[PDB]
Amino acid sequence: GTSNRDWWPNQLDLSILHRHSSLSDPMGKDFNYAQAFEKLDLAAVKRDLHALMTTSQDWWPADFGHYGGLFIRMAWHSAGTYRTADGRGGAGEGQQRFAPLNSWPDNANLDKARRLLWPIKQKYGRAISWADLLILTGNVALESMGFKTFGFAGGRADTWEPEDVYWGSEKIWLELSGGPNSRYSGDRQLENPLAAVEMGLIYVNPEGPDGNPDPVAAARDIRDTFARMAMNDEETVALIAGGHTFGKTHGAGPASNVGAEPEAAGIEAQGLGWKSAYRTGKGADAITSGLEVTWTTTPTQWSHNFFENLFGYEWELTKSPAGAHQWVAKGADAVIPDAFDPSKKHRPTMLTTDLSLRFDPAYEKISRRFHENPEQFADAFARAWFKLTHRDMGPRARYLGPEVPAEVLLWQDPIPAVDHPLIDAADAAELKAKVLASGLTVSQLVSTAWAAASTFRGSDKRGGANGARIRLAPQKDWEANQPEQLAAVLETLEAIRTAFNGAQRGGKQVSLADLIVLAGCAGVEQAAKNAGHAVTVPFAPGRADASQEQTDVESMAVLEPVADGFRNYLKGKYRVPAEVLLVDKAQLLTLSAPEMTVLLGGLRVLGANVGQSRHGVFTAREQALTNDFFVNLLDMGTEWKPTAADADVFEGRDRATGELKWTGTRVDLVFGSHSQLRALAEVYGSADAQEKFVRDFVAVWNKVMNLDRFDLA
Amino acid sequence: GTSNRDWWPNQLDLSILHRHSSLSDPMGKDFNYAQAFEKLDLAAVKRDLHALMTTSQDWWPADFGHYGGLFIRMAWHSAGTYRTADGRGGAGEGQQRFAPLNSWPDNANLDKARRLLWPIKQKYGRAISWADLLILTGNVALESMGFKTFGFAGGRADTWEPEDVYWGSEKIWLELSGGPNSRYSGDRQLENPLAAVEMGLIYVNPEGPDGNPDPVAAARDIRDTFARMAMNDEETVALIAGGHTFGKTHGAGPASNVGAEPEAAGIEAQGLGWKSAYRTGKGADAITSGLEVTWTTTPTQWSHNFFENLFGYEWELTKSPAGAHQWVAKGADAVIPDAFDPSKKHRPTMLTTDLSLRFDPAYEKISRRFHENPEQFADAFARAWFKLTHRDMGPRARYLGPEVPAEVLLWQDPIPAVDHPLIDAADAAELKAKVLASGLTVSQLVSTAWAAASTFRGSDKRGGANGARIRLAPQKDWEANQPEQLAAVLETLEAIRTAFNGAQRGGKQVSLADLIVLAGCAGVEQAAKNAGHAVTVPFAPGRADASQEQTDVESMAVLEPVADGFRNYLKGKYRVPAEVLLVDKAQLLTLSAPEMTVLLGGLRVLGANVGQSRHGVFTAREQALTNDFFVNLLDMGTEWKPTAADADVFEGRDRATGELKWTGTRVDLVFGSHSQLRALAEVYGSADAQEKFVRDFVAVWNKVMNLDRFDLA
Ligand code: HEM
Ligand code: HEM
Ligand SMILES: [Cl-]
Ligand SMILES: [Cl-]
Ligand code: NA
Ligand code: NA
Repeated sequence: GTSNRDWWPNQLDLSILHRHSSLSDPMGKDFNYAQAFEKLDLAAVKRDLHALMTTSQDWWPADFGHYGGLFIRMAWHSAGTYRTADGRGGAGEGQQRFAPLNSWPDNANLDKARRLLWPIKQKYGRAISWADLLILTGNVALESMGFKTFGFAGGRADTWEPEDVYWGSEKIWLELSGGPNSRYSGDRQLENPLAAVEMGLIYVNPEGPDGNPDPVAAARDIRDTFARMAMNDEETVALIAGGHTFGKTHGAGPASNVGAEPEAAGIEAQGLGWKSAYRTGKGADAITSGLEVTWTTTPTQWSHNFFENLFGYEWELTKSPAGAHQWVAKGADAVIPDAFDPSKKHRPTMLTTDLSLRFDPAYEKISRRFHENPEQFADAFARAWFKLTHRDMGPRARYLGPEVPAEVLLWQDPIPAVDHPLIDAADAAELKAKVLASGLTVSQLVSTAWAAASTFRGSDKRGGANGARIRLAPQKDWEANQPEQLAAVLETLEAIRTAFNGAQRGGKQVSLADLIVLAGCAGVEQAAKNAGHAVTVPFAPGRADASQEQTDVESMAVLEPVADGFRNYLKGKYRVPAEVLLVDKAQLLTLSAPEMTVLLGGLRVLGANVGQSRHGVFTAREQALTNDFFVNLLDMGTEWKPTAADADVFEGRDRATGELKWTGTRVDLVFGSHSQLRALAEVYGSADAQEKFVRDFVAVWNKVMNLDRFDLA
Repeated sequence: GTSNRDWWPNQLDLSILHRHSSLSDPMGKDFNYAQAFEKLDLAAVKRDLHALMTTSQDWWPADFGHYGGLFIRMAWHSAGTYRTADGRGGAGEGQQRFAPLNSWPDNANLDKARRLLWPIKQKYGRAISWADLLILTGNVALESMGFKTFGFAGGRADTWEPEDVYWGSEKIWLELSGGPNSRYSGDRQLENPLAAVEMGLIYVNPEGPDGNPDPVAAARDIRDTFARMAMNDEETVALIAGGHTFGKTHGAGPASNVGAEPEAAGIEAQGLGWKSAYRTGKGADAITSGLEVTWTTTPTQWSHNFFENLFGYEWELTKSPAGAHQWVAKGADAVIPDAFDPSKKHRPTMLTTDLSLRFDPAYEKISRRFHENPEQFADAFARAWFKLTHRDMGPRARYLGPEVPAEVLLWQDPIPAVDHPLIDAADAAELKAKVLASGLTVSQLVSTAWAAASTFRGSDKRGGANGARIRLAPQKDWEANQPEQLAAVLETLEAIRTAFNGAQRGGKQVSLADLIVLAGCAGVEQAAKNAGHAVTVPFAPGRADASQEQTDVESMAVLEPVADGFRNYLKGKYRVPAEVLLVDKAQLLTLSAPEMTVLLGGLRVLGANVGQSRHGVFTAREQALTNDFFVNLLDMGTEWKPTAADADVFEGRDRATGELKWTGTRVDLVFGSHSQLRALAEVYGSADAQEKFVRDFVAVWNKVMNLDRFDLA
């Protein structure tokens, strides 16, 4: 079937905005996973998981009699797709069980691990999501083997279709760098938003960079990819050495014996893949990565033997049975157990990337400290494991169940508890009135609240207006946020806040986070009044103010909007057209195409644009809430041409006279060009639409204001 | 950006089942277009449309001062994509305004026509859909030019994204036959379900078949394509000669002057395309098809001049200014007006396909009759125009407004009015009890009601259980319907109906159509009781019984299921895998993926399979309504292998013993293979799911039973 994507491969793709519809969801409209989980007997699940670790199935027999290593690998890969640059990937949606992740080469034989979990999934049904179960299983594996974890939170609801993620442009699995779709340029600079060195890997190549087995150069790739997954040097060392305390790799024979990945396998495979023709195809004969390394003398028990071996031996380069580069301690005795034959023992082996921990100078210092102080190693690993597996779960308010750690961690962007009565409706009306009486304009109000609320991204549920981090470094100095205008608004709102709070009885006070939002609501209400319409914008108090000391400035950098079509803002020049970056931002904001369309056209006429640019301001009543953007954008009396100065700026002129009416960017004019977006613009630009426009604008404005309010979930 | 389709181009595509979600729809959940239209002042709209016809806009100046030709073409293109094989295409969704139809080469410059209608669309907003407006505008054009139409019905709700239709496999627009993706094979046999001779055409090539200007061989293509669009010879001659009474073609210069189609055009084109560098690029200089023909002496007025010219001259082959083959009248005077210069006149011209109407023997007889009896021509053209533009609208119950023709037409598959009191709840309970007492089995009951209801297709809203057409030719004889078993069920139900009806007072009676569905409900109820569950299946009376004379047997043939996965039925061998045909049927039934999943797994255990096949009957309690299909399908204790005899049949054996447990087809096993369908199967196969399965099964069963119930809409 030839499709639209075939005829018009560069048209904008809206389908990413209508994924996750109620149509694809098997659960009822009212199903609430947190309610279900909260009644799960979690202790019972963990007991069944503990029994499972040592109950070998003949179709994928357990190494050493214990599946714990396999399950730790499964849970680390579930979490290990995460990229800080956009928040996408991670364990939070259980996406390892969908394409393409289920079939990535680095996820080979994790289809077996997931299948081992079906009996338990089936037993507990909807009360434990696959997403939660993958992580819980890795915790239970660690615990069964003697390792004390830092805790566990439930609350990852299942999803029902693949997410749309840019994983790279390569068309070949595992393509080495330098090809026609290379993700590298310059001096080994990996393109944003990617966080892996090759298509279909989690982070790095275990043999070394593009297969070159140099521990020192491998360490460069480790550091860069782990940083792109939000982990620093100490977390990276602790995670790699911790994970490789357990289990083993699989490379018993040549990789050519391994068949089709799950998405390519025959229907009789029933969702499994990588069927191998090497001997029995499993167990002693397993082939997964092609490497054949067992790190420690007790692969089913927590120990400090990884570092004992790494530092205690001198290493030499060798080849696995599948021909991959790996390292062996030739002076060692045969002290490592065989996974299936109690009469065999093996010498210590390591991957190139394990030796990175010793031969990179900065990693060596850390590894040495963990070697000498294994209690420090255990604590670091427990903390990093928790971070790894929860990094995309959002605010602590989403965390469910009896094992949530009480310690509040800086990475969580924590929000202080609220310990005082909240403003009520009358108080909100009084504050709206004071804000409007202060002289702050509709534009200032709308822009400030937008700036605060629109850092949210649903990919990892970071950002949003809770915390009032807009007043802190680095958000207060972001170019998009108009730092000097922003400072003047915040000073005025802070004086209003101080006056109101000082006049109260009995502990009632308003947060600046809440007042910034409410003030935005007042601006929207005044804009509707300017247009002749009385509306009330809904407002939910309860946000709290975070301190600068509770705010990791470097972690906050990835939230900076460098492209924000809702404010007609582009920080620099990008390869990707601005309209594509608008849809990407809409997706992060969890907006449908209709919601994107209404929100943009209202923001334009409210004066939300950065720098007060006239681009897309297609109204002669700026700061009134009307459908003017749509009516003027769709007026065929106006003809549009790119300017000589800038091909991405357009002049709209009267078709009969030539007089200049408007200017616009690609983001403005896409609404008049794309056949689906123009059909939406039409609805809002019709003569019957004034009420609908205002209603829908208020609804989406309020949705954006509440994106991080999991305390009301 | 590499996607799943790139890695796994053959994996089954479910996205077609989640199109048209509430996410992509700008209107509220509760918007009811029928109610909006019913309040529209249709007469006011028609007045504005009449004024438009001669209000020429300088960006696309009106030929002869009158847009009527352009608009008739527009409306006939809107309706002209329709295929009887699947009911897809047609005017009923307003898909002309979306990709790919907006950019088909045969729809060149209809972007201009649609833009001329924006001011009227805008004025009346949601109360007139684009879909309705395109057809209305064609009617008004006819009326403005002196032709009285047969009528008009509103009610075509707008859609908000492209439909997924198979339009062919060619990768080149207008590719001639015999290429790598040829839609032809054999003795010019066009592949089902296609109804056009080339990719991007409505029906045929106006120069002739593959560009060869032979009117006789063009006639063969016209007859075949028009038959695939539900039109016979008389309707075809009436439509072509009727349409070509008006207007003109556009080919003033070489086609290389025309640039990008709308989906490929720059953003500044604002939704238009085909911009031409030939002289002014419009009006007297327009280029659309490349042909330059004006048919009649009065192109803006209804006349009998088409047939006067066709028969009154001999025709000579010639070339347009763009190089296309066309015909000119030998020896004629310059009697045809120029569209823009009152001092110029031109000789009569014709397309190859117009000369088909004279040189094909069967068409010549009809054309001669219309030539001698122009009142017969006018009435046939009115009737065919109405059919053309309403053929995909469904039952008469959907038709809205004050211009709906009262005459009931055979093509509408008409249902007689109900003129008597309906059965009530007590009576329904009495009939269900009589059905269960008769000895009919759960399997017979469920199979019969499935067979009757599952002929519905949402593409053209034909089919369904209303009418009791299952008892008439040809449905009673369809292989899928198990004609001999069907006849024994219908005999028993007809005896029950006669006895019930005979015992009533006061005119109350039950139709056989209702009893077939009620009886299916009884079977589902009994199945639930067999499983130990108390269930009540909803039932809405009011279907009536159609007669054989109200049932066009040839038109009914395209509704025959040759593949019905829900009955594990495949009539023969097809190129397309059975699972792909299952998703196609689910799409015609308007089902989501979850609904398709639950319905199939219930049907399997209820005994709905054709021929009582054991394929997919994964239960030891056949005719009990349980989730057994899912629990047994997902049992990893069972291993699946294709049989030696047939690669599309599989054996499921106990993995440890080798004993045979089950057999299944691809339709059955795709639910344990495809990663999205497997995730749905898992929900229904969990230990907490028996009640959800029953409740979701009853809901989808009832949905299918009511698909054609537009009298309750
Ligand atoms: C530089 C980072 C990493 C590299 C290149 C890497 C590479 C690999 C490879 C190639 C295997 C063998 C796959 C097989 O053949 O079965 C694997 C196994 C494993 N990895 Fe990693 N790893 C990395 C980091 C991690 C981390 C962060 C963890 C967990 C905290 C993890 C835990 C494990 C475990 C437990 C296994 C054993 C699997 C089994 O027993 O079946 N690794 N690693
Ligand atoms: C064999 C079937 C048909 C063929 C091959 C065909 C071919 C064409 C072509 C090539 C044009 C010229 C496009 C352009 O250059 O502007 C056209 C114009 C037109 N056709 Fe057809 N036609 C067919 C049937 C129909 C039917 C069924 C109708 C309506 C009932 C129709 C009504 C018109 C009208 C009104 C125009 C004039 C457009 C204008 O004035 O701008 N034709 N036809
Ligand atoms: Cl994701
Ligand atoms: Cl369609
Ligand atoms: Na994420
Ligand atoms: Na259709």
